[PDB]
Amino acid sequence: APRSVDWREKGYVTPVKNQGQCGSCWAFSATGALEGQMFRKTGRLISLSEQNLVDCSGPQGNEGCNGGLMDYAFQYVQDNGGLDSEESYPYEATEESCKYNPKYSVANDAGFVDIPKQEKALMKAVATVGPISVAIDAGHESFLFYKEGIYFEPDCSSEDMDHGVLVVGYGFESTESDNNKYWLVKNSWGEEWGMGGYVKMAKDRRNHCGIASAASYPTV
Ligand SMILES: *[C@@H](C(=O)O)[C@H](O)C(=O)N[C@@H](CC(C)C)C(=O)NCCCCNC(N)=[NH2+]
Repeated sequence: APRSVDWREKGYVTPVKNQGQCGSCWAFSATGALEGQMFRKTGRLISLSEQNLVDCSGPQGNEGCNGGLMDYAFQYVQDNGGLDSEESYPYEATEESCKYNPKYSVANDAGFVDIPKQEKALMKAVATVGPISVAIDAGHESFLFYKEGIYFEPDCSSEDMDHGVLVVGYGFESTESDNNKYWLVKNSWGEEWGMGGYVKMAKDRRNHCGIASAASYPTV
C-alpha cells in the first residue's frame, strides 16, 4: 500500500462539523463515510444530515443522543431508501421525531462492509476505498487537550471504544520516540479542537485506542 494517503486532497471530505453536547458521534462518522462513497460514485460532495439519522434510525438499533453505531446508520439509509442533505435537514443536537422527506434525499447505500480487526486491513481499506468509519477510545483528558503531533495515550483501550470518528488517510512524521506512523482522523468537535478538528492517531502501535476494532464503510 502507499505510505501516505489523504482523501481531503481528492475531494472526498466535507468540512469539520460539531456534534455539540449530544452523543451523536456515530452519526457524524456515518455521514462522513457516506459522503465519501457518494462522491466516489457521483463526483459530487454533498454534506449529509446527521439529524436525519439521530431522529429516524432507532429501528435499526440507534438511540439518538444516547449513542449508536455507524453500521446501524448505514442499514437505515438502505432500509429507508435515502438520506436527506444537511442543508435540508439541519443539525439541532437534540433528538426529535423523524422528519425525513424523500424528495430531499441526496444519498443512498446498499449495505456496508465491516473490515477485519487488524490495522493492516484498515490500511488497505483506507488506501483503496476512501474515508472509513471507525470507533476509538477517546475517554482521556489527553484527547480533549490534543493540539498537534501524533496522539498516543498509554492508558487507551483497544476493546472499550466510546467515540465514532472518520479515518481520512494516514502518513508519517519523524518523532523523538521513532513511533512515526499515524492515522489522519476527522473528529466532530468543531475546528477549534485539535488541528483544525483533526487528530493524528498512533498507527501500527498495537491497535492503539481500538482504531481498527470496529471499522466499516457503506456500499454505494
Ligand atoms: C459517541 C459520542 O457522541 O461521542 C456516542 O456516545 C456513541 O454513539 N457511542 C457509541 C460507541 C461507538 C464507537 C460510536 C456507543 O457507546 N453506543 C453503541 C451502542 C451499540 C450497542 N451494540 C454494540 N455492539 N455495542
